[PDB]
Amino acid sequence: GPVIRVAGDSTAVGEGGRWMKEMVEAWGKKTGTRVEYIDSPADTNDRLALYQQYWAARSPDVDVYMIDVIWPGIVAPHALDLKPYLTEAELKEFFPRIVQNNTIRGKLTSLPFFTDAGILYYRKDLLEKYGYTSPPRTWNELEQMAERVMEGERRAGNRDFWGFVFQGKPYEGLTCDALEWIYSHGGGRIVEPDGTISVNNGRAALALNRAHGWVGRIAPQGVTSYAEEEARNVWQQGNSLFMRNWPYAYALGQAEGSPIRGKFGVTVLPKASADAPNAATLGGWQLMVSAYSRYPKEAVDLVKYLASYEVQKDNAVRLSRLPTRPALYTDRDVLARNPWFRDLLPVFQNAVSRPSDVAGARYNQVSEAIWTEVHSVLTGRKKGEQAVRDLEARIRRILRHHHH
Ligand SMILES: OC[C@H]1O[C@H](O[C@H]2[C@H](O)[C@@H](O)[C@@H](O)O[C@@H]2CO)[C@H](O)[C@@H](O)[C@@H]1O
Repeated sequence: GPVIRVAGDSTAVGEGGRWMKEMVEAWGKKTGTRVEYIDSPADTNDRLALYQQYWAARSPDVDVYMIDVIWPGIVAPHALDLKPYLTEAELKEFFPRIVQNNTIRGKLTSLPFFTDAGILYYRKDLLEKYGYTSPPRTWNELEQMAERVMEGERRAGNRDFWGFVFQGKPYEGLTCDALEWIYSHGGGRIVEPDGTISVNNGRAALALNRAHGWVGRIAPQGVTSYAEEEARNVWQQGNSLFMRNWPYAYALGQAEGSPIRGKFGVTVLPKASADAPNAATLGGWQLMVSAYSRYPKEAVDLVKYLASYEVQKDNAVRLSRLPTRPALYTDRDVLARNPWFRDLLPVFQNAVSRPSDVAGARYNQVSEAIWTEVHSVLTGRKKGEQAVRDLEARIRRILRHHHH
């Protein structure tokens, strides 16, 4: 019979790819369908380029793709419209904001699988040791805490110890970190939903200069090459007070044998001042049936399975990844494992989106401009004021003649 082939999450990021292959195998065993799992690179932008090779070729060699929240506007021609396959009631079981995101010119491109939001991870043992009772609410507090704890831990002999790790590599993860910096300083959304390119302002420039100030001081010099996992590995070894990352890091840090098991909490990222908005960049992944799949019915069945209550439950409980079904946030087992899902649900609901809706199919070009200009501030090549001016100009060229 058919072999249903899935290009799914990466085995290079935590347990995601191992787990996803397990889920696909479980579906194949349940239904008596042969399956194959095709692995992917760690970084989202590398995955997009890989999958574009298959799409350009109209390739039947992958049936189901796991796609980023920022992709529907790019990938829609390559997606089978799922709308006819779901009842209205079935679709309403997902958060409507994500279903809207996944719907392009009426085409339901993909089902919501897991959501994501940037959060602050903090070592609670170390805050207590150094006389702090709460995690930082402002970026200045984060810097002050990081300086004090670093000084102490270095003096105590840990030469590997840093105050803060984050994603500073030039890739899509930096666009996520940078949107959080800019929005949390009152600097806007880089490109507003209305199309206004707003990033050339003093608040956005300040946010970027602040981030530069961390590099080689409270964050490692090498943070300019860090993606999710490079940040996570410094943190997980016990060598960072703070980390910015996504929810998946939580289950991994609690695993038996983790040096930091039981020693951390999570909270919203800090902001410049009490009247700035909280920033948590919206992330998350969706499930797309290929327009080029020879087996649409089987592929849809697999996608509905992976997006189901019990598979999302398993993702929440085992991998601390955020469901796209509101019902799961009241499930007793989800909440007993991850109590912080309730504490931060409003942070996740208020997450700030990258400008993928307004940039549509040009989003990847926009994002490459963002991360390259931000990276130039981090590396010290440019100051934030010049970088936001230069980024404004770049994005203006990219979006010229694009209407949404
Ligand atoms: O790097 C930006 C990218 O980060 C997140 O995707 C991670 C995800 O959290 C992991 O659990 C895993 O699946 O790998 C992903 C790719 O690194 C966001 O979900 C995604 O929206 C964002 O673009």
